[PDB]
Amino acid sequence: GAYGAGLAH
Amino acid sequence: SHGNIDLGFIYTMGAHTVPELVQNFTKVESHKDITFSFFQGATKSIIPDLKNEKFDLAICSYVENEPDIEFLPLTKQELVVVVAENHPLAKYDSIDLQDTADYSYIFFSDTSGLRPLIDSLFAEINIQPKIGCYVEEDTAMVGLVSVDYGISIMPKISSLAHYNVKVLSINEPKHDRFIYLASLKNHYISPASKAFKDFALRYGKKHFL
Amino acid sequence: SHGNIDLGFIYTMGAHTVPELVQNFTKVESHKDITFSFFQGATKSIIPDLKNEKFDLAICSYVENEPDIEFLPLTKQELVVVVAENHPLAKYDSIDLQDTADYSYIFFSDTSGLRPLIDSLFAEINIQPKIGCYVEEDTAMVGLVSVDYGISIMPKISSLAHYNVKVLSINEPKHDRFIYLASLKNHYISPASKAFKDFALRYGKKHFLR
Ligand SMILES: O=C(O)C1=C[C@@H](O)[C@@H](O)[C@H](O)C1
Ligand SMILES: O=C(O)C1=C[C@@H](O)[C@@H](O)[C@H](O)C1
Repeated sequence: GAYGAGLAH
Repeated sequence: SHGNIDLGFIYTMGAHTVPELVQNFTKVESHKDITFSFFQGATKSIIPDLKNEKFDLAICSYVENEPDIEFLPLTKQELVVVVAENHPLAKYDSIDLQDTADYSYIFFSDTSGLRPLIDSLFAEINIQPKIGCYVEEDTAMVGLVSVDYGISIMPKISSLAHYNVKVLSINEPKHDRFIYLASLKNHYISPASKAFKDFALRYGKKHFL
Repeated sequence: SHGNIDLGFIYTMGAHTVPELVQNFTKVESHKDITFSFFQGATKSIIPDLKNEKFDLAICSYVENEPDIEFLPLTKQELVVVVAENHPLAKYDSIDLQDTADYSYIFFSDTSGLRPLIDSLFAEINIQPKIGCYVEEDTAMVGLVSVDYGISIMPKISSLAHYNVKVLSINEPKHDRFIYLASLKNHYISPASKAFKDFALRYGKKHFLR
């Protein structure tokens, strides 16, 4: 679930 | 089938995460004969060892302005504040980071891939923490907190429950601490390394994230 | 006393030994103003950082043919064999090192100052251990033993009790694992660093070395 969120920088 | 994987990773991944990945990777029959060499260190040491190809793959913190490196989300951690059981903050169960302003920190050294996140949290609330000393690795940090040499902000890891310290959750500011599978962009990677890379990314999506 | 002490040490010293030394040192009024920075690593990396003066003092393994470094005994550890909790060797409470001949090791890498002692123990009993993988740091080692990825020989440390592993004492061969306070020989040492060196050696003699 949090994978997409983890791509944001 | 056959081949070797040189994997470098940040310290807290040694206790449980890397073993879980390796255990599950290796139960597949076609992976039984693949071998590993495992290296431990801080993110800032690990990145050069990726570029010079000492490591096939790495698990570490994201680092800005490393366009040659691909960072893919693998897992996450919760940052907590850790204090000796006699410390004034030990009476609480959760705190705001600005509530620590008066107290001396055992801080992560500049080599730590966690320092960008941590520094941004203190900057967000406009607090300049009192830093008493620096350490790099996590057990040395909680060791010093346990004799009340200072307090710390650090990842919540299983060993904290075995020191005489109180672990406090952080209400404000908000944070996400992600950990990444790191590899060289546009670089040739061995069949075993690619197999482990894809496996670990699937595993993290299903079990870690 | 005032000034800073840069202290480098091998990983297992962070959990308890360095905290104990620093806490007891700092109780003294004339030591309250001394500051520290603490560095962690393996012996083979620590030695150059003593020579290049990144560290004022180090706590690490003895290294042969380092005439520029003074090693003085500080503490000691017990080597044990660690196996997954359902490993065939877990049926025992103590073993001889040769009882491990059939099993794959999670071995310390060449950077480890423990490897001279460990290698000599296997050479003494004329056994060539099967090595499945190498690791440098101790929690990574017991982490892998805990998933039965291999067995290991390592220092008995407090964290072992919290993994799914059985700790086996070693009957034969028996040899002492000493840890040393290391410094540059005949080199200027600051008042704070000297105070800490003398304190730590006295403390280790009284409480660590038996
Ligand atoms: O992400 C990193 O580079 C690290 C995080 C900390 O937990 C420590 O394990 C150490 O500072 C390395
Ligand atoms: O004496 C040493 O240099 C070391 C001993 C081991 O316990 C590990 O902490 C690591 O291999 C470093």
